[PDB]
Amino acid sequence: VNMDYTLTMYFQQAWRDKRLSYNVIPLNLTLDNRVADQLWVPDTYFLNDKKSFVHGVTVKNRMIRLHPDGTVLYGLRITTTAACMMDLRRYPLDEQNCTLEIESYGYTTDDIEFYWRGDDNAVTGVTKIELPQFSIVDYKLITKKVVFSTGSYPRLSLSFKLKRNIGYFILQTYMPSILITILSWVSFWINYDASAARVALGITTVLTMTTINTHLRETLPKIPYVKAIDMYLMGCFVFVFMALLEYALVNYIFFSQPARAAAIDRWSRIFFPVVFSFFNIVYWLYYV
Amino acid sequence: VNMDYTLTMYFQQAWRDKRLSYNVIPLNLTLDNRVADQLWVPDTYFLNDKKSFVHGVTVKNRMIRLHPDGTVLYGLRITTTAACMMDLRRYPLDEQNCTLEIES
Amino acid sequence: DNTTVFTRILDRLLDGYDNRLRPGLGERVTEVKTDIFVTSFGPVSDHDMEYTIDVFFRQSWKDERLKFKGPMTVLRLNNLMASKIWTPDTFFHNGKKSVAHNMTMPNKLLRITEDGTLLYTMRLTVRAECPMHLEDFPMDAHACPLKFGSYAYTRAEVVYEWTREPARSVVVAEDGSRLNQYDLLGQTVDSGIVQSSTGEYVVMTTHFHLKRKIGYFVIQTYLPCIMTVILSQVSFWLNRESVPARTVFGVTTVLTMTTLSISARNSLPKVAYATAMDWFIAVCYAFVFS
Amino acid sequence: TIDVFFRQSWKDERLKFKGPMTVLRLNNLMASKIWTPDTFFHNGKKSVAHNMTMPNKLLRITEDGTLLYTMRLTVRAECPMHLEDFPMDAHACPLKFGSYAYTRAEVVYEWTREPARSV
Amino acid sequence: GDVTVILNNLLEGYDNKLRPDIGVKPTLIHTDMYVNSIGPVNAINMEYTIDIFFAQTWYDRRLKFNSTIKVLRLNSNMVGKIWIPDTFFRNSKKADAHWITTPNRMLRIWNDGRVLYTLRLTIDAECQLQLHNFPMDEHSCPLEFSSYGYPREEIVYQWKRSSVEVGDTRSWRLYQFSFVGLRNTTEVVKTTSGDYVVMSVYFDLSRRMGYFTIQTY
Amino acid sequence: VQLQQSGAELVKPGASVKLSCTASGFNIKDTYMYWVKQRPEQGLEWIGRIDPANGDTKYDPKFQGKATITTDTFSNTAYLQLSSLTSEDTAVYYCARKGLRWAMDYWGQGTSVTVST
Amino acid sequence: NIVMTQSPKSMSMSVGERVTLSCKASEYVGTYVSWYQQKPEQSPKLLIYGASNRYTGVPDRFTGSGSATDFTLTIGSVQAEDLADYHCGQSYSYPTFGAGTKLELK
Ligand SMILES: *[C@@H]1O[C@H](CO)[C@@H](O[C@@H]2O[C@H](CO)[C@@H](O[C@@H]3O[C@H](CO[C@H]4O[C@H](CO[C@H]5O[C@H](CO)[C@@H](O)[C@H](O)[C@@H]5O[C@H]5O[C@H](CO)[C@@H](O)[C@H](O)[C@@H]5O)[C@@H](O)[C@H](O[C@H]5O[C@H](CO)[C@@H](O)[C@H](O)[C@@H]5O)[C@@H]4O)[C@@H](O)[C@H](O[C@H]4O[C@H](CO)[C@@H](O)[C@H](O)[C@@H]4O[C@H]4O[C@H](CO)[C@@H](O)[C@H](O)[C@@H]4O[C@H]4O[C@H](CO)[C@@H](O)[C@H](O)[C@@H]4O)[C@@H]3O)[C@H](O)[C@H]2NC(C)=O)[C@H](O)[C@H]1NC(C)=O
Ligand SMILES: *[C@@H]1O[C@H](CO)[C@@H](O[C@@H]2O[C@H](CO)[C@@H](O[C@@H]3O[C@H](CO)[C@@H](O)[C@H](O)[C@@H]3O)[C@H](O)[C@H]2NC(C)=O)[C@H](O)[C@H]1NC(C)=O
Ligand SMILES: *[C@@H]1O[C@H](CO)[C@@H](O[C@@H]2O[C@H](CO)[C@@H](O[C@@H]3O[C@H](CO)[C@@H](O)[C@H](O)[C@@H]3O)[C@H](O)[C@H]2NC(C)=O)[C@H](O)[C@H]1NC(C)=O
Ligand SMILES: *[C@@H]1O[C@H](CO)[C@@H](O[C@@H]2O[C@H](CO)[C@@H](O)[C@H](O)[C@H]2NC(C)=O)[C@H](O)[C@H]1NC(C)=O
Ligand SMILES: *[C@@H]1O[C@H](CO)[C@@H](O)[C@H](O)[C@H]1NC(C)=O
Ligand SMILES: *[C@@H]1O[C@H](CO)[C@@H](O)[C@H](O)[C@H]1NC(C)=O
Ligand SMILES: CC(C)c1cccc(C(C)C)c1O
Repeated sequence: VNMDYTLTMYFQQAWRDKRLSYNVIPLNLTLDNRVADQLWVPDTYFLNDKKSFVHGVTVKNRMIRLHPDGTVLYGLRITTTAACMMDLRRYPLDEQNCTLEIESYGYTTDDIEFYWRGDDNAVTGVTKIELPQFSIVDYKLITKKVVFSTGSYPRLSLSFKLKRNIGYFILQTYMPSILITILSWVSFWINYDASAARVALGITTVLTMTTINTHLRETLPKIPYVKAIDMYLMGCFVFVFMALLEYALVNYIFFSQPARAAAIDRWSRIFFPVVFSFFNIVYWLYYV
Repeated sequence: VNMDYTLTMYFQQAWRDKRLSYNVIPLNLTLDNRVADQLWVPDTYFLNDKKSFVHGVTVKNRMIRLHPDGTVLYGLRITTTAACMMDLRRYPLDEQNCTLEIES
Repeated sequence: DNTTVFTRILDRLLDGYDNRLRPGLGERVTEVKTDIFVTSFGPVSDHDMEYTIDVFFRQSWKDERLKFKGPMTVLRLNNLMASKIWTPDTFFHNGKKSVAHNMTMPNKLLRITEDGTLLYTMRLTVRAECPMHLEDFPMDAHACPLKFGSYAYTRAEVVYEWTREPARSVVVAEDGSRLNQYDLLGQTVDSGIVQSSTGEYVVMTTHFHLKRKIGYFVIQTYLPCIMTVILSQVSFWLNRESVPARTVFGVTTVLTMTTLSISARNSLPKVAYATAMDWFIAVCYAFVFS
Repeated sequence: TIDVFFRQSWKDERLKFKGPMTVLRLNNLMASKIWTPDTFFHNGKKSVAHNMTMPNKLLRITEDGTLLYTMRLTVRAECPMHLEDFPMDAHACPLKFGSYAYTRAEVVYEWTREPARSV
Repeated sequence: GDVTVILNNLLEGYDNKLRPDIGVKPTLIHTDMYVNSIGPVNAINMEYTIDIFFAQTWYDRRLKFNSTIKVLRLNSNMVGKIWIPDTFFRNSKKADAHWITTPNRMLRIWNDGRVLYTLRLTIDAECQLQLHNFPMDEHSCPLEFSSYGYPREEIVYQWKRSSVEVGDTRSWRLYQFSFVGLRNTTEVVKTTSGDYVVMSVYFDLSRRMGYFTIQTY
Repeated sequence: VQLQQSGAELVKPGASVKLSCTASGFNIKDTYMYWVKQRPEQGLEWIGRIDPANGDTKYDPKFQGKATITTDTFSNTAYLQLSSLTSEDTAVYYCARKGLRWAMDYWGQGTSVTVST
Repeated sequence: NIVMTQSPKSMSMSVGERVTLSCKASEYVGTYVSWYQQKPEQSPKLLIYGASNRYTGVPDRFTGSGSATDFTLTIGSVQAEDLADYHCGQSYSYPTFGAGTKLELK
């Protein structure tokens, strides 16, 4: 709906400041985090960030650590909602690619350089992440430069590949639709002289398919293209509408030629499930 | 759904501070609210409150008033969401009891 | 030792400096050149009649009190320097609730050229009003404005101008489309004067031209209504003795039309006039009832 | 969600005093001038340190240099739930805390009473 | 230049904790409002949104200065250095000032000590609606303000002739309602801490019977 | 405040000419400098513009490759050099600066070059 | 490129009457249109900058009016020293000018 994702991380930046060098004390110095206010820190920002904060309980969750040669380690605990524009044409059988863009706001490549410390092991905890609807397939670290009217700036990119889990959607939208289509087929076994019963079956199934999407459409935003799930629902509607049209056809030739009526009834009995099986095979082969 | 209620109130506390006593001027001195940051005020809180704030438009909605005998009057305009767990067995024909606890 | 040299340059700059006064206060109108780089053009909320936009808002002006001569020609300073000097008090006239980003640090840059020129850019998320006339919904198009200018300074003190050619001054990144049911056709700019009880003020305007995309409402509304009408018409090919069957047909299609109208009236805000979609649903209901 | 009085106590021999009182009961304002631990919750999401009408904190210094530091907090914390037995399921929701910057060689935590009686 | 020495002289020995004429006579404050927009009317929470420019004028003879300059025109930078009246809105559920890109505030000081202070505000104000006759229901929604800590003996507010000004009214966010008109009033309310001058603006809003027609009738 | 252009020119075809424009009363870095041309008894036609603070230049697609604009920020001058001028390049060449609302408020005096024998 | 069409090509106004000169643009030019006056043997002088702004020191009889694509220069009292061509130019994009409008006197 919001085309974004929230992530919590420990974000550590290390650099060297010869001004902060000391040769009397031989041990590393973990300082009270407030001293960060009195030190220079790089003006790192996230371009696709919409809302962020450093955690403040019980104090501001930040670490400042000096070493004798002057290297500063500076850590923040950041929760950020970053924007991730998703392509939902294959939803819910889709894979997304969500990025975090780490940039320097004021300092160009003449003032500051960015690199991943470890350069592949710089990001930990990706395999220990349990998303209820997604599975992380891959993550990538990128080091590049961007150019704006004000100069060229260093940038790091952290991207995740997200494959959606379809079990919830099997239980939410697909199985009700399959069951309603089979319920629609049930009418082919009622005798064609019974008009109220077959009309009730057909009308109920057609209208239930036409209205079942309201339950599911709320989660999605207002996109102008057909998703995979909409494709499945429209196929089920076509099948149910064709079952009702078969009933109308049999009822139109019933008082004049009941032989062809029973022939069409048996043909429908055998062939509606066959072509629905073919439709499902084609659908799940095109998308899975 | 949340088992709480929102309450907006003028909350005033009055005490006596001998250090802030005067006789030169016979007036009650209403001062700019900033001076509250330089006086001792009691550490009053509400135990059953979930989210609160003092209003701040156009300035912070609070009052400090001095009295020649030393009486400090200290008011705050506070909106607080306070928890109220409800027994809903007789709902919708029910009576609820909702409290605000004021502690030091 | 550049540390002490540059610290002395900065302390010389800020010594005797009064940030309460604009540059050229007694003898010159402060010229502020501005440009906007939109990094993303966020979603449009027709319910709130507002839109989001993410911008590098760039301003530039001359301040002779900050002339320096040293081993470099431009100081790329921290954001904390900006609070010590005078900056323009630009605000968005039609802006509702905008955010200046502070993560990890204030998203601001200040640059001072040796001749006293100042470049001051900030990263903002501007939420702005866009009054939409939804009479042709969902085939409507809008021009969402963004108006900014000074709050305290009339035109005799501070004027605003586009830093480049007006047609090249508001630039939208090619990747920055967070729109879902709209297309950004383009932008236009303009400059003018408003009048209030406190004087005459320069106002700078941008219009972003949006065209609503119809796919969601075809998939969700128009196709169900058309198929309900077709189902209503199927009833004419049934035997005249099937009175319960055709009664079911008629009443279920009429109720389905009512359901679809009720559910389609929620995609819109609660406007007080009828839209193209409303007229289409009304005509479909007329067909089913007929 | 959980609402807690979170109490910490440590020894700072720099703060020993001798006077007519054995304990100084100071407001939240004094705790800002001294060193306090940087305790955070590991599975916390977005917590609140209540400050109405004043910061709901309390500092107390005993003459031997022992500090008691109490705060009122509202913590939202992650509880990963396995819902296979829903709605007949049971969970153990965790609340993990510790120091943000000081490693085991610098700051250790302990329960003030017997562990079974400390929460 | 010379404005710097004027500003330095005005703020020397200046106590912003004391209102002008603190033990002599009440401070008289003239108020103006410009309504940029009367926002949505939420009928389930009994409130309406409104955006305004709020202007206050008074006299502070500590700020009097003799110069060739007739009026000093300043931004927010000095608002916190002089005495400012503690005006607040009595029926606001929540309200906020504007801070993008800087505090949307303006100060002006004339040589006779006259001070004009303006700021942009967005207010959610409670409006108790009597929803009998809905959807043909008309209401008067109030906006009430007064000083928080200075009673009538210390601060008095007064509307100018040209006090409350609305704009085009077509770009507003009133979908279900139409703006009829407005009036102003001034009263004295007695509270637990004294008697206070209370200013009110009443906005008349009549519900539009075009949405509920299509939706229900 | 003042713009002063070079004297009239008499340039045989095929050669390359260079006209100058000296500014007095302002620094050219604080504005854009435009070069316009005007054929006798016709309208104005914009040749190019330069931003002296950065050296960035723009030209009409008509005069790209024919003309080249540069600046001297010390002498406070702008230069328009017409390298490959044909015989049809006989006009008065004006030097202007960007003004209040992107208007050309101050103009030069006009260097009328001649291309003949 | 934005073409500025100025009209008419020639006007002959007797001393004292009102005159209106028109300029149109093919594309949008918001208010960045300028009106210049050119007497013979002289360089253009900025009369109107933007739409409807009298440039400092020009006679108060000249007025400008404009739109997104339609602009007019009006001389309310055509005096004798207006023996000058008049030019219209847009500055919304890279500047382009009109063809000119020679004002005569019968
Ligand atoms: C419980 O805890 C809560 C959390 O801590 C606490 O809330 C906090 O309260 C404090 C104090 O009440 C708030 O601090 C004040 O904030 C005022 C502005 O508030 C709005 O803006 C802040 C964000 O502020 C940034 O933006 C403004 C304007 O752009 C800047 O002026 C700020 O400095 C600050 O800029 C930094 O951050 C930016 C990113 O945001 C960066 O880009 C930038 O570069 C800077 O780094 C919002 O957070 C506020 O939202 C909250 O409050 C509203 C209230 O309605 C709520 O509705 C909302 O939900 C939020 O809760 C709000 O929107 C400041 O104006 C104010 O500072 C002035 O006053 C103090 C006191 O005198 C001075 O010390 C200070 O120096 C300032 O005075 C100078 O500036 C004014 C102009 O504003 C001048 O007129 C004045 O003369 C003076 O100038 C002099 O000094 C200048 C130096 O500053 C100098 O430059 C001049 O030249 C001159 O010499 C104060 O900081 C804090 O924001 C609250 N935070 C939150 C999260 O609520 C709550 O109160 C506690 N409760 C209790 C009961 O205790
Ligand atoms: C945006 O981020 C910046 C930097 O992360 C924040 O600036 C910091 O603000 C705090 C609190 O206002 C400053 O601490 C203060 O220090 C003074 C002494 O200088 C002390 O008197 C106060 O009690 C308080 O502790 C801190 O120095 C300052 N740091 C820097 C580098 O400017 C800013 O507050 C953030 N804005 C928001 C709205 O969060
Ligand atoms: C998710 O999306 C991002 C964004 O497209 C993907 O990152 C892209 O990764 C490729 C290969 O890793 C990069 O291409 C490489 O560029 C370097 C530049 O030096 C070149 O040397 C290589 O030969 C290769 O072409 C590409 O630049 C990068 N995209 C951006 C915008 O930087 C990412 O692979 C996607 N998937 C995952 C799992 O992250
Ligand atoms: C706003 O309030 C002012 C002051 O109360 C009103 O001003 C009066 O205007 C009428 C004109 O209708 C004059 O006859 C009175 O003499 C004015 N009173 C004063 C004290 O000057 C004004 O009418 C109000 N505006 C409204 C109600 O819309
Ligand atoms: C400081 O830290 C570094 C890296 O963590 C380590 O190699 C070094 O031994 C430490 N110094 C001391 C004195 O422990
Ligand atoms: C001062 O305040 C007290 C509060 O009870 C009141 O009784 C008294 O009259 C006030 N004095 C003056 C001079 O208003
Ligand atoms: C809502 C959408 C996915 C949908 C589902 C089923 C049938 C239809 C039409 C073709 C009646 C339809 O538009």
